[PDB]
Amino acid sequence: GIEGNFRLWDDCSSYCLVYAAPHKIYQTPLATKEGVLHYSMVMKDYVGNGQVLALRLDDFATVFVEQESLRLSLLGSDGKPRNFQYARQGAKHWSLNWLVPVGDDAPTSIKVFFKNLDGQNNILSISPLYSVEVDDKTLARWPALATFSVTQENVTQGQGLLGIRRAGVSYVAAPVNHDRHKRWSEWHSGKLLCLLDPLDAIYNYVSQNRCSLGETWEGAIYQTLAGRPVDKYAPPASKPVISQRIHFAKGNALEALTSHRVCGIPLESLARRRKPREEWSSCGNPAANFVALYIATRLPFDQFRQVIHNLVHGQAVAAPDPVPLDALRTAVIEQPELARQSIAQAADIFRNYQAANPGASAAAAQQADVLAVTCPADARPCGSGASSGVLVQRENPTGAHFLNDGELPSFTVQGTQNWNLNRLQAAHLRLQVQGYVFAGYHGTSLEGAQSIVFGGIHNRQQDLEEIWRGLYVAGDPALAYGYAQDAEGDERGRIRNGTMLRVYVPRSALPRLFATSLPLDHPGASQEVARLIGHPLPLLYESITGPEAAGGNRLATILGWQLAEQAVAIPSMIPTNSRTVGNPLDPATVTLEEKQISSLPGYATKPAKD
Ligand SMILES: [Ca+2]
Repeated sequence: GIEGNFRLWDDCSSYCLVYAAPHKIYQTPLATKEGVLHYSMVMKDYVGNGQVLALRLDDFATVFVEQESLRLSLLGSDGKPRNFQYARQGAKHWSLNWLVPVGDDAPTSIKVFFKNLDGQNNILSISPLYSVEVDDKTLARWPALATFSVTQENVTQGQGLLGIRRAGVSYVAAPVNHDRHKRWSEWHSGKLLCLLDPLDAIYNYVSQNRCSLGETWEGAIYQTLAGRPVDKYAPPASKPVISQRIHFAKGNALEALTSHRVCGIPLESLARRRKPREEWSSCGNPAANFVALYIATRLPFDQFRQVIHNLVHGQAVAAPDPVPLDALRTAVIEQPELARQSIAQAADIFRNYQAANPGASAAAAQQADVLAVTCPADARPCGSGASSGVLVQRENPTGAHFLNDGELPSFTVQGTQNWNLNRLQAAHLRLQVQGYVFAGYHGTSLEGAQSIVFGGIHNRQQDLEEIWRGLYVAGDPALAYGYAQDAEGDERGRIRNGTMLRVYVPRSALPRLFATSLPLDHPGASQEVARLIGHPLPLLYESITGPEAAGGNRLATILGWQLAEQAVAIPSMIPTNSRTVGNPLDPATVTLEEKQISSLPGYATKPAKD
């Protein structure tokens, strides 16, 4: 047993029992290019007399062990204290983990998570990966100078005990080359677990979408450095919610998450770099800037579609102070579509925040944490019972995850770049193998495409009857092509060419892809479509395919947003053209090769069983 200082790797590699005393801090060393360290140990504590144990993680955190909760208490470079609580729910065992990045240009946040366990080392649940931004002094301190320590905060009768098993630290190397933007792109997502042999089982179990997708260092070697850490954990009984809780010191959470959605930038990439290295000139900074500027005018976020339009066309606006409004006007006129994309996303994020936090100000939203929930990519709604004080980011897959290692596509007025007919077929294979089917063509603006393909298909406000809300697609490219452009003209009235996208939905949704012969503008559409799906509109986890409004010689598919948010989109090879904007689709331009992969799903014409 340990009644003083110790050596964790030596003493607790298999088992050691700490006789926690108040008034005594039992300390240990933690000594052992680019990569991740995963410190791990399995705990069984005894705090039966209401003892509270305090485990100092070097200089950056403190874990408090109470009988019914594991509490983490953080200290970044901000100085201010941030506290969290994880419920044990009667569990007597638990794992303590934390992930430290090492490198010259590695991330500047450490992660800390607990797992509740049964007697037999089976996962019962997992905590959020609590992320904590730390200074360069703190980052330099690993792996060689860092220490761990155990103590009891309170004086009680009885004897506080902490039995540690299977203490260890494992390294995993960053991949060779890999553009830094991409290399660490999963540091702030659930997929971080995929870098970790013990836990790679869990993420794959939850999503099913596999760790195959993303920069998850497939070829990496999860290697031990010291002690004897647990090597593998079994998939739990029920599916756990994998989630990362991320903080923003600058109080720019809405700006950041908006950038993330609009531009498809890793939340990690929008955080302190060790080596500053503006390469976010094209999308990142503008989008964030729009949110800041919009906030400064105090305009309701729901009115934004109107507002942006007015500022584009020199129509008045209800702002008392003209200076912030003008700052916005200027930025809006320079990039009216990107302004429209940016504040659309921000609007959705903020609407959700208020649903979890009634009467909360944008200013408050800006200082909230982001809770990146990797959804159980199957059932229905992941984000559930928000911890109040978080912006909930639901992580489903994105088109970009299915693209080759080649130079990533981009959406110019000349057209889609680095996108040939080979990459589409190869990317179509992956989507098939991964259990998706083509649902239809989608036409969007250039900036709309970067949003959808890289940031993912996220719900946006729309000037649509609340009932008919959803992502619109179409079997016939002609119908989608109508919308492959800026939604409206700038101050000169110019409408740029856009981009043609291919939306794919998951195969497992096929029973829920309904079809009617009745026009969607027909009065009795709402009732008939409701009869087909089992509830009144709007559309949840189901699609609807029917005749477009008017005579309309084509079929329009509306994906419900819940389905849409699980849907994925890649670039079509059907080009738009800068000279012909406003014309119909010239069918010469649609290749046969792409036509052959665009067979449509077998729609259902009868309500599901009851
Ligand atoms: Ca692995």
